[PDB]
Amino acid sequence: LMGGFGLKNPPPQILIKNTPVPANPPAEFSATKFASFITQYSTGQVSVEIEWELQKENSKRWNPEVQYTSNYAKSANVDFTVDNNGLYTEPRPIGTRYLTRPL
Amino acid sequence: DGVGNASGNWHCDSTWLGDRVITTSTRTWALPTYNNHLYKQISSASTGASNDNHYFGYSTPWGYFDFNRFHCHFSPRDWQRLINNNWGFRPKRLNFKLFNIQVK
Repeated sequence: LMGGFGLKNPPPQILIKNTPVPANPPAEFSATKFASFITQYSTGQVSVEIEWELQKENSKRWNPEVQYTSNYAKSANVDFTVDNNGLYTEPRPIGTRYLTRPL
Repeated sequence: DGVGNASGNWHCDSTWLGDRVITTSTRTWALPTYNNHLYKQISSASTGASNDNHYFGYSTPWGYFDFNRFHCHFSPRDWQRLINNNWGFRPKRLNFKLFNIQVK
């Protein structure tokens, strides 16, 4: 209901976790698990590469279509770009229904 | 091969391949008789035009086909389909056909 592709078998969840590295244990053996670990975190890169399958239009419409254009004007800031101090701001929600197939 | 047979069909396609676009266009024409079949000369001495508007020439009874405008080939959708995603275009070859002549 939020839109999208209802998948029976969706892309699987990729779960990630830092392996717990403990701090120094005491010299006598203890039964209680651990109240002290080494504080750590990870970083790294991650690539996602989705191949899509397009449906090219087969229209015999005469007049021009309505297509998503940028606002051609002397603007203060370029839309869908960074700012004076680097904040990527998406200005408006873009749908996908711009072309016209007859019903 | 007439008379009871069309000598050609109406083709008015516009096909978009990868790196080339073939724009067929077919029109119905009508050729009258010009000058009543005479090579009458034309000049400026009859009207008496200005000093920069003097000319001299001839006026045949022949008639020409001039498919030398862009909308003779591109519908406004095909022009929009061209100019929005193309950094350039040039023609490769043309193919001219003239059929179904009726002389009334």
